[PDB]
Amino acid sequence: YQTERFTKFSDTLKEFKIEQDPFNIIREFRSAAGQLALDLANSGDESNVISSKDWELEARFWHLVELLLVFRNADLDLDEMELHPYNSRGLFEKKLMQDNKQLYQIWIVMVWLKENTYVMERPKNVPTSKWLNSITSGGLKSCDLDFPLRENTNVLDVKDKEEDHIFFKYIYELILAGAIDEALEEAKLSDNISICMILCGIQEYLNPVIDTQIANEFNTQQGIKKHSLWRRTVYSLSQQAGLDPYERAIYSYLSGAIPNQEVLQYSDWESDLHIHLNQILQTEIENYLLENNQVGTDELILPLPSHALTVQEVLNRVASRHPSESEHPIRVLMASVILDSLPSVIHSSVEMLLDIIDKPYLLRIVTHLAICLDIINPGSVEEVDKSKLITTYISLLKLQGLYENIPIYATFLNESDCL
Amino acid sequence: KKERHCRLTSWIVSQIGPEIEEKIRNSSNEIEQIFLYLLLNDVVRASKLAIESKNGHLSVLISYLGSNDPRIRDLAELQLQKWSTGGCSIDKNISKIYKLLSGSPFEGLFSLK
Repeated sequence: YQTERFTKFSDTLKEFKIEQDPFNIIREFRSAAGQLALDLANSGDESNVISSKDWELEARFWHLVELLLVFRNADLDLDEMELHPYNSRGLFEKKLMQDNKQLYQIWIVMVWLKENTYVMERPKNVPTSKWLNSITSGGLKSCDLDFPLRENTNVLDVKDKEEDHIFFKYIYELILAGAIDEALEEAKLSDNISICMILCGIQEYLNPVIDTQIANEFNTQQGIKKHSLWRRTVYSLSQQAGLDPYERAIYSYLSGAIPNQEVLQYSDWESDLHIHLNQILQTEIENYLLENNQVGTDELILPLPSHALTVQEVLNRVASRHPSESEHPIRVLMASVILDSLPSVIHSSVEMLLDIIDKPYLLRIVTHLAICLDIINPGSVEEVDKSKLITTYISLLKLQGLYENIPIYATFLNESDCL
Repeated sequence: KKERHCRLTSWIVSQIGPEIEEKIRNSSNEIEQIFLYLLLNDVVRASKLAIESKNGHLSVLISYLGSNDPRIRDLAELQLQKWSTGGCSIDKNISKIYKLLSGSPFEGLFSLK
């Protein structure tokens, strides 16, 4: 049956033109692609695993589109936040994310990135308690994480290191996926209290009593006041070798830094891009705080880089670092959406019809995207480009023998007359 | 309340200052020094020495001293009970520091009394 696909997308358009909000179209496009992603994936010829991934990718694209256009377009402007110098850093961070839409967009994108991150299954047969092997062998004179750092790592049993590896890797995957609550649960429950505690430093300080404008979200002070310190402390910890590469990786991510080579070598376009947007973000916040004298000089223990990249440049670098992946045609759209250069790319792939015909999803996707765009933002895509796109896709509806559902797509030109 | 608290504690640190600095002068053990820096309510130099003496995890932990995060409090205490029930050996000053993180350093069962 699967050669139904176009129906689903077409179907969604029917429902829209007929209850005469348009963001639902895309939401459905997403779900549609996802549903199809499942079909080709389950039981299939290994020629299908490929086009299955091109559907999952499809789906992620629709999601990213929804998220960003919702934020950008459903922008109806709220009330400005008036801080005082007595206010906590927490509030200033919030203010920053409110006022600077460019940067919040980075947040949105990171959220999307996390959403679609793979995490291993929870490690089984985890041991009763930490470093149990070393303790049992005798030779841990101190039971604290820093003991084998104070003096040769030869202290820790091999099996203990192997388990610490399992743990820190799992925690790392969870952190990259946004699963911070799960990471704290794992830390707690796996007898890694001190690491847990480390994960608690992630929050900026708020006090509901002082920072009135969040006395709703909070009933109790929380987060840590000397955060610039925390951050250097963690970063330095991240640079100290004789720690497991995933642990160092974790601290890197937390300090707004770029994890060690041993770990980073396995990160893909999404993972890598995520890492570097995290860096942009971290740097930008800490700079925002410095420009408002909410950082205390004592805390500038160490040099961290102060110069934030632009999303443009991060993308360019990550691209050159992952050319194959970068060049994949829906991930180009992903980037195009991220930079807003989107009608830009529409008109572009339009002129590539004048090695876009070779891949099937593309001509469809661009067309339905163009439709959505001009629905949500009348004017968005050049009238001509709509004409050209629908023209060509329609002729494929004909080549597929689905003339049945051509009128729906017609509802965008007087050129429709000619059908 | 915060203001008053901060002035009182800055003052106490003014008084105990030389006592402790003398003690740091004579220590022969780094973790003990880290503890003494906590005795001068200097979280940052404790964190730094920890870092330098290659005690990095502790260092991170230290950064919590003076945020009253009850999670961290009950976790630190938990770690202490687990040690004080088996725990073949834990360094004498690391336990002291954990006891500080517990929020009840004498009021306790690993007591600084």
